[PDB]
Amino acid sequence: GIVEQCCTSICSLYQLENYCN
Amino acid sequence: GIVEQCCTSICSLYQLENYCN
Amino acid sequence: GIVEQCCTSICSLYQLENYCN
Amino acid sequence: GIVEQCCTSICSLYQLENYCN
Amino acid sequence: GIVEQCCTSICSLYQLENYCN
Amino acid sequence: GIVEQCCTSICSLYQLENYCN
Amino acid sequence: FVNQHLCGSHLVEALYLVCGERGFFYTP
Amino acid sequence: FVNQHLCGSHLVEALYLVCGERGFFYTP
Amino acid sequence: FVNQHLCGSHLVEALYLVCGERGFFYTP
Amino acid sequence: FVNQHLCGSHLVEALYLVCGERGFFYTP
Amino acid sequence: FVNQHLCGSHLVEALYLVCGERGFFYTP
Amino acid sequence: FVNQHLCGSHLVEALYLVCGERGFFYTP
Ligand SMILES: Cc1cccc(O)c1
Ligand SMILES: Cc1cccc(O)c1
Ligand SMILES: Cc1cccc(O)c1
Ligand SMILES: Cc1cccc(O)c1
Ligand SMILES: Cc1cccc(O)c1
Ligand SMILES: Cc1cccc(O)c1
Ligand SMILES: Cc1cccc(O)c1
Ligand SMILES: Cc1cccc(O)c1
Ligand SMILES: Cc1cccc(O)c1
Ligand SMILES: [Cl-]
Ligand SMILES: [Cl-]
Ligand SMILES: [Zn+2]
Ligand SMILES: [Zn+2]
Repeated sequence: GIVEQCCTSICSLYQLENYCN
Repeated sequence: GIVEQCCTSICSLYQLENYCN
Repeated sequence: GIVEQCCTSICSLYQLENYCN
Repeated sequence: GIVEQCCTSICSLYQLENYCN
Repeated sequence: GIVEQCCTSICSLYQLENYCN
Repeated sequence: GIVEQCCTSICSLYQLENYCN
Repeated sequence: FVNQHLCGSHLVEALYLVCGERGFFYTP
Repeated sequence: FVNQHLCGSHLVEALYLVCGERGFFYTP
Repeated sequence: FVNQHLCGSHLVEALYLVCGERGFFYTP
Repeated sequence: FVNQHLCGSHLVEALYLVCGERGFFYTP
Repeated sequence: FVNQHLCGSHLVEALYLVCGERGFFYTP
Repeated sequence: FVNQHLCGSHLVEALYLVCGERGFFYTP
């Protein structure tokens, strides 16, 4: 999930975009 | 929606719960 | 105090409420 | 109070010090 | 400047890039 | 730089002021 | 749409806190 | 758990910004 | 009371920084 | 000390929200 | 100048995210 | 890298406040 992927290592705004509607 | 309901007039932390999963 | 109790482990909004006026 | 004094017109970080403990 | 351009009307994350180094 | 100096140990607002224009 | 943007930013932070483990949905 | 709580707070603000009109669901 | 809510959120953050170790009091 | 500074910043925002009209004192 | 202050606070956060490693400049 | 990202976010907000009219450059 998002916490598992982005709190461990940094996520770009492009990677974060995967979690959008 | 939440913006219409909570950006024109203040919402209690309770009304905010309506938007929790 | 609040830092000692809530920065070590997580506090719910109910636990935080103890620090209100 | 701070809202009356600082939400109608901007407060310097100095006037803000009046609200420190 | 950014305030004149983005505080009167909303700026896309793209127009915001104009202010990156 | 700022991250190296202020993310390692705490910086006062006076130390941060060195990074202003 | 700027004040609307600002309000939404604060609503999201608020839902993050109130909802906790439940999570929330934000639909502009 | 605190470290993750702090991270999540920043995650939702970034999602607010990146998703824009699309909005999002945040499931911790 | 929404703009007032928003302003207060930013005042609290500001007092947190300016006051430092001293701490502050926020009374709406 | 930084870790605590970061935490405290989030604490005061949550206090702002939870306490509402009551307000609060923040003593680090 | 209060709404202007509030907007600027959110612009800075936004530039922090969009610009990433590049960094940004904020000139009021 | 996350820890630093979190710190930097708080740094830029403090810079916004302390620098005021002067503004600043943030170079990570
Ligand atoms: C923007 C952001 C916030 C928190 C964690 C991340 O990986 C990225
Ligand atoms: C808590 C909160 C944030 C933003 C708008 C509101 O009505 C309520
Ligand atoms: C809401 C919140 C912020 C910081 C620490 C906590 O335990 C809880
Ligand atoms: C620094 C700050 C925040 C909010 C309102 C103000 O007048 C000043
Ligand atoms: C993203 C953002 C923040 C503040 C004002 C704007 O126009 C845009
Ligand atoms: C105000 C602040 C934020 C982040 C790191 C610091 O050293 C100080
Ligand atoms: C989560 C929640 C809702 C309402 C009041 C509280 O203290 C906490
Ligand atoms: C704490 C403080 C107040 C005023 C100016 C500063 O640089 C710092
Ligand atoms: C950095 C950036 C700009 C625009 C869109 C994005 O998803 C990310
Ligand atoms: Cl705002
Ligand atoms: Cl943090
Ligand atoms: Zn705001
Ligand atoms: Zn943080």
